[PDB]
Amino acid sequence: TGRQAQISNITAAKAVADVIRTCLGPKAMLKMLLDPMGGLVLTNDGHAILREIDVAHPAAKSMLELSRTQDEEVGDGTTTVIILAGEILAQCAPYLIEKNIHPVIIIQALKKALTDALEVIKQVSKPVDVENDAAMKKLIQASIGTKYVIHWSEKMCELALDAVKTVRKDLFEIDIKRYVRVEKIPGGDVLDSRVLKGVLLTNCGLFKVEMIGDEYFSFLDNCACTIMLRGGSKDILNEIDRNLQDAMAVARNVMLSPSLSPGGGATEMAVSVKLAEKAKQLEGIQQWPYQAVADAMECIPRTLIQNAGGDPIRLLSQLRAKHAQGNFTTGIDGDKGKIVDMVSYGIWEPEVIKQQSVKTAIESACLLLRVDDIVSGVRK
Amino acid sequence: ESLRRDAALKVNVTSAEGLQSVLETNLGPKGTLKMLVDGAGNIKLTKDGKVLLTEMQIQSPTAVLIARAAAAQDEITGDGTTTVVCLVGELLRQAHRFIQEGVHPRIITDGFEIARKESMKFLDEFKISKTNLSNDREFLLQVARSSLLTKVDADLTEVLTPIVTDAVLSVYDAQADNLDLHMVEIMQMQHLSPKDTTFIKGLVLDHGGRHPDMPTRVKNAYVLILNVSLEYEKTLAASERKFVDAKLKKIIDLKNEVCGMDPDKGFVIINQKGIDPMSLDVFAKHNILALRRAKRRNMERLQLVTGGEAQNSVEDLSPQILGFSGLVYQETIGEEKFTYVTENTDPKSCTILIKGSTHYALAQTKDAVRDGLRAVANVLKDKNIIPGAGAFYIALSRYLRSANMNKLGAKGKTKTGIEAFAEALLVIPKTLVKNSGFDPLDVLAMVEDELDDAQDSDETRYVGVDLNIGDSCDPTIEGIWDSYRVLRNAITGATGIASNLLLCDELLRAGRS
Amino acid sequence: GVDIDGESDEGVKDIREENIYDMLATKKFAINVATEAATTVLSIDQIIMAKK
Amino acid sequence: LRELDIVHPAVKVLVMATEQQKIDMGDGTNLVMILAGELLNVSEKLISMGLSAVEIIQGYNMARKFTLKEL
Repeated sequence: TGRQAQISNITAAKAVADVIRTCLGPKAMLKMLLDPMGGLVLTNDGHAILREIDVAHPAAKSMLELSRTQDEEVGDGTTTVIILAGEILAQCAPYLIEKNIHPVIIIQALKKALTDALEVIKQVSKPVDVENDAAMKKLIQASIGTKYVIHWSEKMCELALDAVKTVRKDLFEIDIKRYVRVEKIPGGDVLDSRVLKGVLLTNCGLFKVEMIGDEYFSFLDNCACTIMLRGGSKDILNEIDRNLQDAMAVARNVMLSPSLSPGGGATEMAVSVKLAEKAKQLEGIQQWPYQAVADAMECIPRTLIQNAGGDPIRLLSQLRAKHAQGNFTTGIDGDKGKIVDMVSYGIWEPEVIKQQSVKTAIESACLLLRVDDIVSGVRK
Repeated sequence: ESLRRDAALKVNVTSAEGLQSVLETNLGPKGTLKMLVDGAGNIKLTKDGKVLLTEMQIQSPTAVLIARAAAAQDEITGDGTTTVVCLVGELLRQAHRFIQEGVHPRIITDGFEIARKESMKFLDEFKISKTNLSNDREFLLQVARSSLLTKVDADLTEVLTPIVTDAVLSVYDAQADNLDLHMVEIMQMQHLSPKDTTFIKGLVLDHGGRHPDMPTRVKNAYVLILNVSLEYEKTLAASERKFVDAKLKKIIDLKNEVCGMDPDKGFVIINQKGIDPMSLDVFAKHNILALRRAKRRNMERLQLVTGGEAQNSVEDLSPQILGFSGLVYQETIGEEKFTYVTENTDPKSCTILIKGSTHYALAQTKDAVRDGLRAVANVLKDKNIIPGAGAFYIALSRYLRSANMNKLGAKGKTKTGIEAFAEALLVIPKTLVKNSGFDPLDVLAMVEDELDDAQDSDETRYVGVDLNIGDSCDPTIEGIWDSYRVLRNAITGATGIASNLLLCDELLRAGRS
Repeated sequence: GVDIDGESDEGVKDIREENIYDMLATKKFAINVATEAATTVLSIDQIIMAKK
Repeated sequence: LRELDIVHPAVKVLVMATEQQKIDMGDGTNLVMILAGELLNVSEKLISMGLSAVEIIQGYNMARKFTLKEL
């Protein structure tokens, strides 16, 4: 009731965020679930975790719809963004339930925080040309490092980058890439693919019909592109779409935001050290809840340290000093927990990855603060 | 039916492993402190082994034997008693690795006795010889600092380091004679803060006269020991006053024989019973300090401290009875006055004035000083000083792994017993790193990397453990050192305690009430 | 300094005319007792009861 | 705290700590209990972060000497 009802809502998102802390990165851990029916689900993806679990906390139910929005854009690595919404709720404990800070005052501070965050996003902006196929090849392979299809992606990711550019082009560049039709053929080898430019069913070169147990082959000459995938196993087709069909978000994000940000949770390192410097120039009542947001920003990279088995207190001492002094291009190695910068790490992510992450986090955090209490038993 | 019998497993371990995690937190200089509170509110806060076992009540019957076996650890060592307990706790889990596979408990006991003989062979080469007759304060300040950092904080360490060094050195001589039985002088009082403690080279009296004109700070005085008292009693009244006034002039004549008119020569008296305040006016005109209500133990010590003699009757007076003191100061605190007698020509004993307020603050420094003084006392008795900072425990485990079948020539049955002992040797430096916040395994891994380079360096060196930085260091530069007799009974006592618990495969309850 | 009667809107007031000052010997001993008491609680490990 | 009966032995550290202030000065007792009580409240965040008491005790002792220099 009142402030006591908001405490249960903070711990509701805190308990869920603590489970997905280990779900980020190539070192991401797994979680096992036990339902009252006796079924067990063991996976490292937080998407199916929030869908199968029915939570008794009404505040945690709002995070289920937020995960559907984050998964609609990318879906890989964006599940852990909910932690940022949970760290802000825990950050208000010295303020909301102690200093009696009004929620709108915190929301107004988040409005200035979201505005200043986009300025920091434009500071780490690193544009790159999309005409180079080799530059775009290593870009889509970023999310592949979490799977064993890495060495298989040589004949896989090349088909996705060529099909999107046909249905993208320009107009701005806004277009519809959903006209592509991907066909999956079970059995065979993953190395076997089909290169087809046209519509699958003037001066046509040739017409032929192959032999396939599923259906036949038909070519339609236009004045649109299709993909025929041959999987290396029976049920592997589910993971193939995650590394190709779901990987189309990388090709969509590079067209909307050609700029590149540090990948593997290395972006918010330069954001947290910069947000603390922008707070000293505010000099107001809202400075304390505004500066405390940087304390919630440094909790996200600690997930890598928890995955790398390091000490987040001692390691971030030198790590935060590199982003606030040397340069903002430095980063954190997630594998071994090392200071190796993102320059030689070879992975960069678009700016929109963190843009949609912070935008949906602030919008979801303020709505949870606007709720005074929760009542039950209405019998609708 | 058969079967029945019994099985040796963790059931018997749960009694002996309970103190492991309890005594693991307070192990080392970074450890914590345990408190003992009664129904009256008195709280005694210390991690010393006295409260860990004897003053600790627990339903585990194993702690009774651990408390009885610690009697030799408290007398000989008294510091770091939790290290031996952690050695047993690691060997208990090694039983499920070995004994659970069908190894008989007697088999692994041979590895403990063989390791005891091999530890002495390694202890002889690992110790460093030092000449204690040179009165070198370099190692005395390092051993004292190593004992204080493992008990008190860094503030009390800087103050008490030179104090403890000069305390035992006063009794120490070219004959290496140090007697702690005659010299104790522990003053229990509440004043200022424990950081204000001071050192006194002589006995301090807890009694003093209430006469306002009694001089406080006096250059020197001649102590006159008197077991009787001359004052006005109920007793006819003039008969007792005749014996007092007649002997009073003899006291004044005694001051004239030593030429008390010289401002550089003072005079003082002491009595066992009370003194009439009317008679104190005579001592005030002559600037004579008086003391009443003296204990029998304090008066007997003044003969060996001040250097005079103990006299009963006032009628007998000789210059040899009066002692000598270089500094005389009297401080008034509460209802009692403490007289500081120091700067004697040849003090036979000294003391450390204790300060504090709360009860747990005094008890924390009460045992720490006596245990710290005993630690440096063994340094003067031991002509060999052992490098500390885990240099002995880490290097001993490598010596056991190198020579197994080449020297000992084990048949394979005792090979598991001699190897299990080496596994527990790294537990003591492992707890030190865990209390410092660093990862226990990663720090010990870097220490073993330097040990491998030291074997190929073809030189004599010792690898230490630094808790602050987390890398290897030099025990000489660090300053952590151990006495020879400290680790002599520690390794010997560890083999006896651990073996007695492993030989018990069954427990029963019966007897007479 | 901070003196709040009718001035709570302003928040600042001269302490020289008001002669509002703090004792120096008290503050020196305040930080000493507070630090000694705070580190004492952090040093507590386990409560021990002897024959009771 | 003298007249009150407290059944928690752990919090009694602050109760007996008042005697050090009364003997040395006798005033500012409320200031000591507020200051000492707040230092342990703000340290709760560092405990949840996993920071050992080694740097916490050293942190207060290092800042204590800096305060005496500013006085």
